Amino acid sequence: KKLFLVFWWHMHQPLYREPYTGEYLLPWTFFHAVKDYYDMPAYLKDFEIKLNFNLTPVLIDQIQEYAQGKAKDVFLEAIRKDPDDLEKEEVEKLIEFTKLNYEKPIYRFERIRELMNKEKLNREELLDLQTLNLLAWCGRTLRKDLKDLLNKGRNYTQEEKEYVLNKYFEIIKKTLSIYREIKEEGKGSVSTSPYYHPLIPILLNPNCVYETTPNVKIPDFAVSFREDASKHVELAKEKYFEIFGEHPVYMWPPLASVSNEALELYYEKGINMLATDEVILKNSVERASPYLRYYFRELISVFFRDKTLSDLIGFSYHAWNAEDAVRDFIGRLKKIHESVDFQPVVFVVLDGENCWEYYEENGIPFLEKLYSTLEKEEWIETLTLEEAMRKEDVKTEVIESVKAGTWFDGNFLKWIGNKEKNEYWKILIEAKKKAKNDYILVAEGSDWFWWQGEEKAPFVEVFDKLFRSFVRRAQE
Ligand SMILES: OC[C@H]1O[C@H](O[C@H]2[C@H](O)[C@@H](O)[C@@H](O[C@H]3[C@H](O)[C@@H](O)[C@@H](O[C@H]4[C@H](O)[C@@H](O)[C@@H](O[C@H]5[C@H](O)[C@@H](O)[C@@H](O)O[C@@H]5CO)O[C@@H]4CO)O[C@@H]3CO)O[C@@H]2CO)[C@H](O)[C@@H](O)[C@@H]1O
Ligand SMILES: OC[C@H]1O[C@H](O[C@H]2[C@H](O)[C@@H](O)[C@@H](O[C@H]3[C@H](O)[C@@H](O)[C@@H](O[C@H]4[C@H](O)[C@@H](O)[C@@H](O)O[C@@H]4CO)O[C@@H]3CO)O[C@@H]2CO)[C@H](O)[C@@H](O)[C@@H]1O
Repeated sequence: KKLFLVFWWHMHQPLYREPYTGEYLLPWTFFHAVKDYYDMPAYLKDFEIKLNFNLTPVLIDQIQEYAQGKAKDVFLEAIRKDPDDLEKEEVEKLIEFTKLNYEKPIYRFERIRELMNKEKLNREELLDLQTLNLLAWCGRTLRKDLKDLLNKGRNYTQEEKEYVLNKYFEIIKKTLSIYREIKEEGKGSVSTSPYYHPLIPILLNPNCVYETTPNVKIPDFAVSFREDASKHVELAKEKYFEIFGEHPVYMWPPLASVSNEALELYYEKGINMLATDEVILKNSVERASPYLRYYFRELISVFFRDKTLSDLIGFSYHAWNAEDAVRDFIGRLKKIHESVDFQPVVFVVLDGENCWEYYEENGIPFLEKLYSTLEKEEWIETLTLEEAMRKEDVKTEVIESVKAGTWFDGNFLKWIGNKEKNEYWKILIEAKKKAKNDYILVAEGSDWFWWQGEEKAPFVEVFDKLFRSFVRRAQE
């Protein structure tokens, strides 16, 4: 009797490229590419297990632009310059960026502490601030090559900074290739999502928000978004075909978000399998075991992630000693294995790039130990998505209806239903009536609604500028 374990690491960034200037207004695609997007699948070169990945098409577009030397990244321009040439505004943004990240373990450099305690920075100090901000985001692969620079800790030169930037762009240039390689080698499946990561259930039927939050107030959706929902899926299929030369048969629904109409759309577009969240299972089905392969209306296969295991990796284990977090994780899998009489399928699904910066050494001790341990367990078999879809010796059940929601409490309240978030939907509704191009699709991405109407925070006003610029461009 085996336990089947399926990791599905989801990778996404919203479009940071302002449409009128072409400038990338935040550097997060660059920093996660150098730190996570190459290195997460690259673990498969060193560990003989299966790991799966989701890449959103909008993320792929941006990785391609950086790899081509085309991305004008305003924050990275401030890192690259000699400090004698830094604008006052650029020094302020470098300091604000450092303060935003200062408590994360990847920023654990004594020199950063000294610099943030200084009243004014000279050129030598600013070079250290620029270079240490770069080095903080070093991925696993380059942490071996750049160990001497990482350990130097201070007194960085412009030449060393440029050397680091050159190595980082080499990683970016190899990033889409490593996803293709591990797919071609059978070491993992690669999925995609509807193109700009929207909330498909809302686009298809905004009234589905009342299924979990009947008392919510939403704007007047006086225009149809149903064709846009189809377009996000169709354009993603085309991007997937451009990258991999096949059409996809599985997709990750953004924010695990499903509804009856969304599941029907995925099936109509040729998707045979997806996963979603355990809370939606509990809201929809009586006997909510997350360890079965479900068939929605006997048409599309659906797995529900184990929320507890997914949340331990995402939120708990960054603060544990790596060996003890791995022992806890394996121990919980053993309890699942002993609790059921069939072979359970355990989906662990979460963002693949956002939790590691809170772990010691960017999660490398934890993941190396976790993967090395899984390599050895006879009663655990890690699976690709294709293998999970086809596995015959697993338990199955039919589901006839789901309650629409997301992986945030099984409802939509982080994206709609308060005054500020509703204002974004009102804007989008009005612009859709006059839309002329696919920037209306960019503006449908979930990220804009997520950041809106929350407690003020550094750089989050950039998301508002991007959203509104895409809305404006969509009508021209
Ligand atoms: O205490 C306040 C607040 O602090 C922290 O929030 C701040 C972060 O610490 C800080 O890092 C910064 O967050 C950045 C983030 O680092 C950056 O990478 C970018 O985030 C991207 C994700 O990287 C990307 O994967 C994608 O995330 C999606 C994800 O794909 C999807 O599955 C799902 O989980 O929703 C996510 C959000 O849509 O996109 C986002 C960008 O949309 O940008 C972030 C904002 O600049 O700034 C944070 C706030 O200032 C804590 O993390 C937070 O819990 C605390 O409340
Ligand atoms: O408090 C600041 C914290 O920042 C870090 O939290 C990160 C996680 O590490 C990332 O993994 C990601 O979290 C995602 C998460 O991956 C995804 O599962 C989803 O989380 C759901 C959650 O499963 C569900 O139980 C419920 O609580 O709703 C959540 C929200 O929809 O979405 C998360 C948010 O994008 O990002 C968060 C914040 O970026 C760090 O781990 C924290 O400990 C740190 O203190």
